[PDB]
Order: sequence, then structure tokens, then C-alpha cells
Amino acid sequence: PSLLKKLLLAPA
Amino acid sequence: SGGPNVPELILQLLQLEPDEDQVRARILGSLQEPTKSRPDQPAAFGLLCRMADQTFISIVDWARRCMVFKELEVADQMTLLQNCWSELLVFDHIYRQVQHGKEGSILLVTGQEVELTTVATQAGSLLHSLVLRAQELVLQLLALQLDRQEFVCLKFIILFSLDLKFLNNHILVKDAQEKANAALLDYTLCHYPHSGDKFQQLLLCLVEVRALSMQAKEYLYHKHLGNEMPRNNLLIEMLQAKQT
Ligand SMILES: CCCCCCCCCCCCCCCC(=O)OC[C@@H](COP(=O)(O)O[C@@H]1[C@H](O)[C@H](O)[C@@H](OP(=O)(O)O)[C@H](OP(=O)(O)O)[C@H]1O)OC(=O)CCCCCCCCCCCCCCC
Repeated sequence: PSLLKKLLLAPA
Repeated sequence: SGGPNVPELILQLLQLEPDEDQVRARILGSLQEPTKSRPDQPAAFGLLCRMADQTFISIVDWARRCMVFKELEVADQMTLLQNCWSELLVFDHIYRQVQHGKEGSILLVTGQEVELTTVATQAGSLLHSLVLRAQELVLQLLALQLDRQEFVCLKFIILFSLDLKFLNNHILVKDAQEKANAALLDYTLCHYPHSGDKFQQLLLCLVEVRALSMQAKEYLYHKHLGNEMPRNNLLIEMLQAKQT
């Protein structure tokens, strides 16, 4: 949905 | 000064700060990638948009590693970031100007210098005013002898500068804010030998950063209404987020 959410849910 | 007795939060924040060279190289490499160049626009525009986007990527990456923030769920994080993105970017630019200060020009994250005359002759009145005001803020911060500790502390403060009613985890965020302010006040009281309340002055600086951020949002919005922004622009997505 949003790039921000993908970033925050991206692997660390 | 330097630091014999620095607040723990500030030290941990210093250890959480990313390396400038690595971020620079990453953003440069991200800009080197091929792109569908628009024939009715200077490519430099799109390159700078992507640059700001990547800068915000790095900023988000910095946020994800922060204390308290990493103990939060997705919703709160998204709310905070959507509330302070422009402020974080602007403050990043400003401190980049402070850390490497040539009064006749501005320094981008990529490493290239842009003289103020170029901005004065090629940019619009709005962006010109933005750069000039930002440079005034840089001058003020230089006058107050801003250091790295106060810098990361101020970034952390900005990250949680939001009314508690918009967040789900109230007490944690409140504790974060109070601890941040306490840390800043402690450091400023322990390290500033000059006169004036450096704490309060820095808070004023934060207010100015916020207004400047509002103006930046206005600029990006003007570009957006004219369909000048590239598709799937991260900053535009942040700007179109529901305001809290
Ligand atoms: C949240 C903010 C984060 C920002 C953090 C990163 C800051 C990066 C600063 C980038 C500085 C690069 C400047 C390089 C030199 C430069 O001045 O090149 C031009 C300037 C832009 O010329 P123009 O479009 O303004 O000026 C136009 C232009 O003249 C058109 O051709 C006219 O159309 P026209 O021909 O029909 O008249 C427009 O008229 P109109 O009003 O009608 O639209 C006019 O306004 O450089 C750019 O391309 C920058 C691109 C922006 C990418 C990054 C987003 C920046 C948003 C916030 C500003 C950051 C400033 C820091 C202060 C807090």
C-alpha cells in the first residue's frame, strides 16, 4: 500500500 | 564543549548515528541507476527529488534503530514519521550546512556544492527564500555553537514532537519526550559556558525548523499540483498522508 509501511516492515 | 558527563540517551544516540560516507555512497549509487527521463524537465530536478527521497530512506533507517521507537508498533511509527518527515529532512540539511560551512554556498548530501548565486539566478522566489531562511537558521545554530550531541538529541526530540492523543502507546512516548528534554537541558546546563539559555534557544531553533518545514511542504505541494513530481515519489506520499 505505502512505501513507508514497506520500509518499516523491511528486514533489519 | 566535549563531554565528561553526557546523558546516556545522547551517547546511545551518538552510537546510533549512521556513517556519512556510507550514506553518501549509497545515495550516489541509488542516483546512478537508469531512469525514464522526462523531455520537458531538467534531469537534475528528478535526480534531486530522488536524492531527497533516499535521504529520507536513510533517515527512516535511522529511526528504525532508535530506542523507544523500535518498541512501538507500525501505526505509531507511521504517524510519527508522517508528522516529522519534513522537519527531519530540513534539520538534516541544516546540520549538514553547519558541519561543513561555506557561507557562499550550500552542501548537498551527495557532496556537491551549489553556490547561492546559482540559486539566486536559477531558482524561483519560493525556493530562494527557503534556502536563504535555512541559511539564516544555520548561522544562528553556528552562533550558538551547536555540537553533535545536541544535534542527535534534537533529532530525537523532533522524532517525538507530536501530541499524545494521536498515538496509541501514550505513556512510552511521553516518557521518551520527557527524557529527551531532560537530556537536552542537562547537557546544555553542563556544557555551555556562555550566557543565555541554550536549551530554550535550541527549542526556538526547532520552531523555526518546523515553520521552514511547512514552507518546504508548500513547495513540494506546488510542484505536485503542477504534475512536476516523478511518479511514486516517497516525499509526495508522505505529504499526501492524512495529517495529525
Ligand atoms: C522536506 C524538504 C527536504 C529537502 C532536503 C534537501 C534539500 C536539497 C536542496 C536542493 C538545492 C538544489 C538547487 C540547485 C540550483 C537551483 O536553484 O536549480 C533550480 C532549483 C528548482 O527551481 P524551481 O523549480 O524552484 O524554480 C522554477 C523553475 O524556474 C521553473 O522552470 C519555473 O517554471 P516556468 O519556466 O514556467 O516559469 C517555475 O515557475 P513556477 O513557480 O510557475 O512553477 C520556477 O518556480 O533546483 C531544483 O530543481 C530542486 C528540486 C527539488 C528536489 C528536492 C525537494 C526540495 C523541497 C524543499 C526545498 C529544500 C530547501 C531547504 C530549506 C529547508
